[PDB]
Amino acid sequence: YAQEKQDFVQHFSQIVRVLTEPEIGDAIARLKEVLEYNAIGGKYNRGLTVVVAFRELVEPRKQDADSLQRAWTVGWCVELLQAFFLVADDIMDSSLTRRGQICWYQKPGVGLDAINDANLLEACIYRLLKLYCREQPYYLNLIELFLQSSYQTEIGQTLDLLTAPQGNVDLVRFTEKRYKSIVKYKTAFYSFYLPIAAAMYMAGIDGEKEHANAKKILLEMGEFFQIQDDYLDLFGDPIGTDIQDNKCSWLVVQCLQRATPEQYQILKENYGQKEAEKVARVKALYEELDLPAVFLQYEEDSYSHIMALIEQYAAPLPPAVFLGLARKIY
Amino acid sequence: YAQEKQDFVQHFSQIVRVLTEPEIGDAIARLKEVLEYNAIGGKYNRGLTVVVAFRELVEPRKQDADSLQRAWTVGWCVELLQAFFLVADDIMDSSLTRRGQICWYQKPGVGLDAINDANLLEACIYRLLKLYCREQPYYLNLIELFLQSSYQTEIGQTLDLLTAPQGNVDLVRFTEKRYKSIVKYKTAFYSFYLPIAAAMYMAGIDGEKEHANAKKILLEMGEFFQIQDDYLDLFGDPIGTDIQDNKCSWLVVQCLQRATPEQYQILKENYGQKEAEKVARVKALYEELDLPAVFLQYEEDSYSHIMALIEQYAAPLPPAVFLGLARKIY
Ligand SMILES: CC(C)=CCC/C(C)=C/CC/C(C)=C/COP(=O)(O)OP(=O)(O)O
Ligand SMILES: CC(C)=CCC/C(C)=C/CC/C(C)=C/COP(=O)(O)OP(=O)(O)O
Repeated sequence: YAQEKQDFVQHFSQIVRVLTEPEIGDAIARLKEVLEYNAIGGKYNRGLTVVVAFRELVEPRKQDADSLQRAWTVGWCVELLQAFFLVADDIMDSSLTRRGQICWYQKPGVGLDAINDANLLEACIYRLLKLYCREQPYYLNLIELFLQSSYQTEIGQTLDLLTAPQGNVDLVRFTEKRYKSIVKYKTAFYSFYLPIAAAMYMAGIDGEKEHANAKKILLEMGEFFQIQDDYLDLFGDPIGTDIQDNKCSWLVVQCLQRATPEQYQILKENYGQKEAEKVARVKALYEELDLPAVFLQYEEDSYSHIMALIEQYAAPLPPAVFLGLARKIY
Repeated sequence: YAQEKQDFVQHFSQIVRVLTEPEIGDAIARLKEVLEYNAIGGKYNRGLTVVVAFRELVEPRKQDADSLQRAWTVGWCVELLQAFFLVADDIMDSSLTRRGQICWYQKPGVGLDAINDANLLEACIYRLLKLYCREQPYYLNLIELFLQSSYQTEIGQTLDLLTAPQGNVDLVRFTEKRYKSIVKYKTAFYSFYLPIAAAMYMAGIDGEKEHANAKKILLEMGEFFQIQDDYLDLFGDPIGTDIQDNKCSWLVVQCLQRATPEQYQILKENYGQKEAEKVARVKALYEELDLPAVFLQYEEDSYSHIMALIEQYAAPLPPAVFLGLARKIY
């Protein structure tokens, strides 16, 4: 999809144009700057998912120019939701950089003003829905989908913040039931359920049971995507900081299920600190418990399980919708 | 309305209950805390407006228990929107206190986490709309009304932030066309248009022309409410800090229209600073230009104008809807 990703991206100037059309001129200027700095520069996978899935779902003799345009406007709505989250998350986490660039809030002259910038980005989603989809039968379903996605993601954030407060290592918090809960709400619902559900709605597939079937496949994919993401944070080939941030990682979760009382202390003494040698130490405790090996077995079991879910729950959607995602994430 | 305000407030425990009903339990706990600390302790005028206006608008033989409950749930949605804004605004402004209590973000252990708390408060609006109004014909109109209110308010904030950046006195920015624009977007739309429009929708009054008529009265009221609020910041009987915050106040606007080149300097040298004697100095420049006298004339002219607007635009709504607001604000 390098092709499909250049076409989706090229549609961005038109989204910006339509959103940034007297004395509020200067505010609309600042909105343009917020959009440009923060909705561009990622890999665009969530929004492209909308477009690809829409094409695979719709009767080919219903894809006219205006349909296709709605599909990429909705893909862009997914990207705007992402941008809202990241901008706000980066403030909350005190991050320095995003997508290799200075975080928006770290720019001179922006600072905490970025909280309202982030709100504007969210508000843009509903402005585009109304401009392009208000007369469509699925309008209200998409508004409700984006609202619900936002809520789930926010709840997930809350849970994450309570579980892993920076500067307070408390490993009793990092249970597997907690980890899974974080991932489902903070990440899997918006990343995986949102984009395909949207495409579904747009294709006229509005039934509760179908949505639920697809959700079942898609939240399981999101679980694997994040677990993988956690693994690679520490063992991928590029550097990552989950351990120097007291994160509720799949790794520390696994480590904690397999530690003796002695190891549990090595972790209690070394998790969630800045010094390289003590982060060095946890990575070495991880390799001692054969965590990469546990990951590899997990990834195999996970992949068979997803194929089973696709076999039981894809119908009557084309399996290819779910297979394409599996192929990208695995 | 001390009576009506005790009944509206008593409905709060039920709103909290319905919103805070396994492993996300701890997040839902934190949501409860956010709701309790931040949606209570104000004067509740925006949400009560919903309820009062709904009663004055609806056929009396349509106010059954479930109607009334929707009306106060929507009044509470207005209060939640307010709470979202204030929480986020207080972070942005670096404020210490709100409604005489420590600002939420200033509590130990909260800090910037409050950005996600504020998002949750906003998200609560749409959860209550869906729980109580999803089967009503006005459901989508209310979702769109709250979304649009949010956008207008955010745009207003952006404009305010650009116009009055803390630590940068630039009086060339404080024009009357700019002041009016700030007030319309940041304050008047959500405070005055939102609550009556909502009540209108709920009463079955969905027509564009009627909404526009009412908007005309209501945005003019909001202009007077804020102008008054600016005046009283400095001359009310309690202390206020617009001048020590470089605010785009109605006062500095008026002062600037009436200053000679010499006075303009007194202002350029003394506006937007912390030292009591230099704030002392601006207040004295204001009293030299007879700004309280300009305010008094403004308040009289404004009041006649609002009565004229009510006479030309209230119909077919009961004038009493608009008169009640006028009586509270004047
Ligand atoms: C339906 C179909 C056949 C689609 C085509 C395949 C496709 C575009 C899959 C994308 C899947 C996705 C949302 C991955 C998130 O990864 P990311 O690495 O972008 O995550 P990050 O943003 O968190 O880095
Ligand atoms: C329709 C009708 C007949 C209603 C009854 C009258 C009524 C409740 C009017 C309230 C008007 C209002 C929203 C004032 C905001 O002032 P505030 O001082 O609460 O503003 P602040 O929150 O910014 O201090």
